[PDB]
Amino acid sequence: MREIVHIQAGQCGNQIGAKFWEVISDEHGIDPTGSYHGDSDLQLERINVYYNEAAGNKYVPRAILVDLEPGTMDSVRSGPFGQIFRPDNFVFGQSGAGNNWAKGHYTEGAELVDSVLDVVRKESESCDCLQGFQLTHSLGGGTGSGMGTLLISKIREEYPDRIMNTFSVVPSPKVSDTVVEPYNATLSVHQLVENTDETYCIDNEALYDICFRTLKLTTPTYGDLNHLVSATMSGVTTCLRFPGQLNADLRKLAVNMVPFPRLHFFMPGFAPLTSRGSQQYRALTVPELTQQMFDAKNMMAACDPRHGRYLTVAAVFRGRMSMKEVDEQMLNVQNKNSSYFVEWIPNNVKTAVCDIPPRGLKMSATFIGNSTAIQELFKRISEQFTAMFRRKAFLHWYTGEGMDEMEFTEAESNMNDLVSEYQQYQD
Amino acid sequence: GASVKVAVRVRPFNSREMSRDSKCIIQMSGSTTTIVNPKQPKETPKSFSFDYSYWSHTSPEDINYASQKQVYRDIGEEMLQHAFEGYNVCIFAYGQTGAGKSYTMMGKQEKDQQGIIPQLCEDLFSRINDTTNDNMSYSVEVSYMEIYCERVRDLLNPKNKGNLRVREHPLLGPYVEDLSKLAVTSYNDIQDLMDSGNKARTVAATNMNETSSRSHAVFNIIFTQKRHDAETNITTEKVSKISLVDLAGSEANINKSLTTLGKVISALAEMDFIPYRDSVLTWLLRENLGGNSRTAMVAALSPADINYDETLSTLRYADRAKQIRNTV
Amino acid sequence: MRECISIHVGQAGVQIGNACWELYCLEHGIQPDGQMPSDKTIGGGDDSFNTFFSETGAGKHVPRAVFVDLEPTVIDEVRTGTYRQLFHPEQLITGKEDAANNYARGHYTIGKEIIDLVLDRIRKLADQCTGLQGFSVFHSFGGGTGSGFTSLLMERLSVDYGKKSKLEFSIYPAPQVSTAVVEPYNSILTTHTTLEHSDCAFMVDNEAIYDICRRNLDIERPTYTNLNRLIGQIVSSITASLRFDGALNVDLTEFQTNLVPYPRAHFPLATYAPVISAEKAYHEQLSVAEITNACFEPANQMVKCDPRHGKYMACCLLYRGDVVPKDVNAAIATIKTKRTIQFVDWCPTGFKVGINYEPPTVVPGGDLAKVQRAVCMLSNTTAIAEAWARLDHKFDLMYAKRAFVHWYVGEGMEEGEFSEAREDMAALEKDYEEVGVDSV
Ligand SMILES: CC(=O)O[C@@]12CO[C@@H]1C[C@H](O)[C@@]1(C)C(=O)[C@H](O)C3=C(C)[C@@H](OC(=O)[C@H](O)[C@@H](NC(=O)OC(C)(C)C)c4ccccc4)C[C@@](O)([C@@H](OC(=O)c4ccccc4)[C@H]21)C3(C)C
Ligand SMILES: Nc1nc2c(ncn2[C@@H]2O[C@H](COP(=O)(O)OP(=O)(O)OP(=O)(O)O)[C@@H](O)[C@H]2O)c(=O)[nH]1
Ligand SMILES: Nc1ncnc2c1ncn2[C@@H]1O[C@H](COP(=O)(O)OP(=O)(O)CP(=O)(O)O)[C@@H](O)[C@H]1O
Ligand SMILES: Nc1nc2c(ncn2[C@@H]2O[C@H](COP(=O)(O)OP(=O)(O)O)[C@@H](O)[C@H]2O)c(=O)[nH]1
Ligand SMILES: [Mg+2]
Repeated sequence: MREIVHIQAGQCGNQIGAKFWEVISDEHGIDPTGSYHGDSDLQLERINVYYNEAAGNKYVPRAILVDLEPGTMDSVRSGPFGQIFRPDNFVFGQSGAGNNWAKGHYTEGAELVDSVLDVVRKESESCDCLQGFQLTHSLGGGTGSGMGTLLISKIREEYPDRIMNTFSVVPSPKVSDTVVEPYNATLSVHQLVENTDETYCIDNEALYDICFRTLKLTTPTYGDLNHLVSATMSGVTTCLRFPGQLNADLRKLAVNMVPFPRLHFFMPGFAPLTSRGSQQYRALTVPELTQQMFDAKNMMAACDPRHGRYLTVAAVFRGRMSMKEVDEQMLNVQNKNSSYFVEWIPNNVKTAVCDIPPRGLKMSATFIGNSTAIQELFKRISEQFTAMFRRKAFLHWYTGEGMDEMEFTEAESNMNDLVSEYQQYQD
Repeated sequence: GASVKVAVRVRPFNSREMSRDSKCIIQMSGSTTTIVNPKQPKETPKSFSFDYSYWSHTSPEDINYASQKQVYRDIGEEMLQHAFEGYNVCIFAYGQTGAGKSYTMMGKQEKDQQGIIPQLCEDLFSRINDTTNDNMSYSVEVSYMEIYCERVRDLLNPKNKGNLRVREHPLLGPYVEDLSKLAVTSYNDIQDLMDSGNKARTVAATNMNETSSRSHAVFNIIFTQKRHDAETNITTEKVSKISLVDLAGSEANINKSLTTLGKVISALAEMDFIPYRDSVLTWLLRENLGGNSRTAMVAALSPADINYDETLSTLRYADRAKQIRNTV
Repeated sequence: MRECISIHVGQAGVQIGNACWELYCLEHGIQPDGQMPSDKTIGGGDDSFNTFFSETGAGKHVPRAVFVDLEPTVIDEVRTGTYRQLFHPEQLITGKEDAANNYARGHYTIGKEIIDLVLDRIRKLADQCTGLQGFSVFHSFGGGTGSGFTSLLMERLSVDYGKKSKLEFSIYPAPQVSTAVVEPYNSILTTHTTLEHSDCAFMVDNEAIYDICRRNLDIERPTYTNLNRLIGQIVSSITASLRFDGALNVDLTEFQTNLVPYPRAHFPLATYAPVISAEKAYHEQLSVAEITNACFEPANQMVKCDPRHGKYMACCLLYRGDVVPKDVNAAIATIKTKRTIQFVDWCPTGFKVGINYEPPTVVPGGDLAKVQRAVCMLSNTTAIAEAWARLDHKFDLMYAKRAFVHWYVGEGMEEGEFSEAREDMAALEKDYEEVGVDSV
């Protein structure tokens, strides 16, 4: 009624908040329903009663907001798209923001990580049955990286039933930090094993390929990258939520992409990438839309999935097209991709359709999946970790925050086997 | 070089472990210690071999219990004899908070429960007073300091608040500036200084106001032997420095010395540069860790399933120290 | 919210601020720009009630602020004929203790006596507001008030405020310089920061600046009054930028970890790639990402730290104004594409990049461009590893070798302050070198 919990953390999460959510007074945001049926309104609200429950649907913005260094305060709160809301906003009172997992996660966050409990409580209550826990977050965030794992852990701890949906940001061959090797590795052991159900990837090093291949943009931008993601979330969050002929509730999301317990991670795409001008090619196609949903080039992640096999593929299309058309087309993908399909597993591809195409695309395509490929996204941060942080060690910084050989060694070995165990499928 | 000798010792369950119904995950046989993984019982248990694997998990009524007396008679006695030969010596206790470091080094003052330091001091004065060759005379000086958050405090003079500055003598190495060095002529006197010293260590509300789990205590004895001979009339001198260390729990900054000690041990075990100067502890103990000195480590181990990760880490660091060789 | 606390230390420092505090002249302040309508001297902004120091106003309206002068000299300037800048009264200290060049003097001697009152000022100062996340120190490598006084003022601040990493600036000796004292002497001032505390530090190499002014800008004739802007500006990037609203922001606590690779106080270099002439014609505008390279060019380089030697370490770059995301991710890649950068064995995509706005501030002809794209390279490379050697060849022969201390003893301790400062700052040389000399 499948209502919704909004948790936004760090930089990537708060800012990312800025761009997910504004794609919403597009109106469906997270579980009211209604509104969005005959236009109207806008902003950071409407006409009723506040708090909270007008959530992401009519009179209110429901979110749980978590900033740990008053960057998200000012960046959006004020002049920008929102109000937000008041009372729903965290500002860490200067904590001084931390780079380092151990740091808002063990340190300033605990203190706030407790203040984030009150937000979660009030939202949880809302009079609706909440099925999502939505969290933005940043490999190399400390606030996000190790505050997001704190937030995630209690939420799995107290809300076992409610699979967490977490948006991710990652490491690609380009960098932030230097401590992000290991920072996101510790953000890991907790992202597998920390009640985070499914896990999104949003590599910023892969986001560019998209905003620049598919798209033309001449000079991207960090705000424009926020157009990208909205895509990847609306399909999941709005789509299926919003009306629909085969509809997949978030929980279909956790059985469809996880085929087992360790935190199944996914990659996701939006096709309708389009080119402003090129605007003119394939009238929002399905094959079009299927086509773009597998390519090596249209995935909005830092794995190039082609190396290996996917294990689970969840795709979603909400254009008003044939329920026969989407399902008939997705097969063709599956047969020129064998090796990309997991021999176990039949039905290697799930398809969902919802009933309203994104405001102004006319016809949409969202994609989800796990392949064997990710043995990649990590056999990269781990090579990184062993030779980095854990190496000749880089954690004095973190060594004060409170983590001592632990949270490093455990995060490599647990996150490691991830590599072996993951591979296990299809070697 | 002479290898740094290593012993590990497991104690009986403590109140915490008992309140949680902890099972024992440590086994010993000969010089080998084996640890079982409580979370992944499906793996093969990891074994480690040391100079000594002390089983002190039960109580003195057990024939197999490793007593304070055995721990001292093995390593303590050996180091004291080296001091008499004229060698600098060092013994440090390492391990997780509550594993049994202070009990091993200091112990208690009753019941033959006294640790390495009290026993060595007593043994030292007994040997000196047993001398029958009038051509030999002795001098014993003691110093006792605490290292907390890189800050050094004189425990024999808690009457001064200066945080003594650790310096590097241009020719003679590291030293604690103005640290008191007191002459003692009997075991009773040295024990009295030890007692008041133990009374001056930093405590922590967090540890239920018990001695802070984060402070390091370094007990030093400067043993000078003077040998006369009516002849040319020159008295010869032999000076040995005895360093007895009780470290903070392994699990201007709180954990610098301990983390740096780990790095120094790892680097030395590998090499056979070393970050001695990155912490006050490793700086002051530079010659005991790779230098001109006979050194020994006693690693304290919790027997409980709940402390698996910490105990494994201690065993691994003790395994590396075993590979260090000093140049004497 | 995350204020800095700004401390000066010496001649090098009281002025340098004039470069810092003038460069601010855009409505910012240490950590509170949370905004102001005033302008200019600030006179025109109003008087709302008040008195010395301003309750009426925030640091914004008036500063983050604390000048230490051990001679009125520079301080009389900043106080000088209301030198055009009245930036507040009573954030200056002016000690007529008579100035002392010595690490020993002022630091052990006159400074002891007035490091306190200062401590008091700092403390009060450290209190009005919230989040101070920073301590800035202008330091030399020669000026009595800058060595022992700073080894005094950094030492007490480290001891008192362990959680707040200090940032200090430096103006180090090189091939040319002042005094004889400064080959060792700054040595002494180098011991102290060190383990007393300190965080990341920065320098302007005075022999690098006047060099970059001769290889990158124009005016070989130039006055130090101008070299301060090159170094003045370094700060604006470090604090004004990271301290102002933008994309990817590194706070003062970002600075500590990104530079700091291991714990014997580390040192950094500052590169300001925008440095265009008044007499230039940058290819109408200078390419944004070339700006990155500008950095590495040994040429922007503030110091005579021949990168030639070794592998950088930590590389922290702060870009401001009209920078493009795809400029960074895609230009920063490039560097890690030449042979030369030779990052270290444990550098993991070493490069830390921040974007800040607005633009590159500027004032006057002495200021070069209106460049609209900036690179600040703050790095930790092996080099440093050699300039201290330099000071250590000087020292093994200037102070200790045959000793130049009889002035210095006069003011305080012998046989370490010297011996300890050579051996502890020494191993710096060995330890540093071993930080980046093998795979291990
Ligand atoms: C997203 C998308 O389709 O971005 C692009 C850029 O490359 C993408 C392909 C599209 O074909 C293109 C180019 C359009 O031509 C389309 O007619 C259109 C739609 C569908 C708008 O998008 C919407 O109205 C959607 O409802 C979109 N809304 C959306 O992006 O809303 C924001 C408020 C985030 C903007 C959305 C998508 C999926 C789920 C939910 C919503 C966004 C557009 O501005 C436009 O984006 C751009 O020009 C552009 C330039 C730089 C950065 C971003 C977008 C859009 C317009 C109105 C032009
Ligand atoms: N670049 C630069 N260097 C400066 C500036 N002011 C001082 N210095 C350098 O600082 C060093 C010492 O300057 P002094 O003025 O002697 O220092 P001080 O504060 O007088 O020294 P004391 O009398 O001991 O306190 C010299 O090498 C100068 O070159 C300045 O504004 N810019
Ligand atoms: N071999 C042994 N036999 C019997 N009891 C022992 C023992 N070793 C330790 N104990 C007991 O275990 C408890 C904890 O030991 P102890 O206090 O010496 O540990 P520790 O010094 O490692 C703590 P910290 O790290 O905080 O300094 C004490 O009550 C002590 O008497
Ligand atoms: N997509 C996206 N990535 C961001 C944004 N801000 C920062 N990042 C990226 O995420 C990394 C971590 O930044 P941030 O989220 O501020 O980190 P944290 O808050 O310290 O964990 C950076 O290295 C950037 O690459 C943003 O607004 N959007
Ligand atoms: Mg103890």
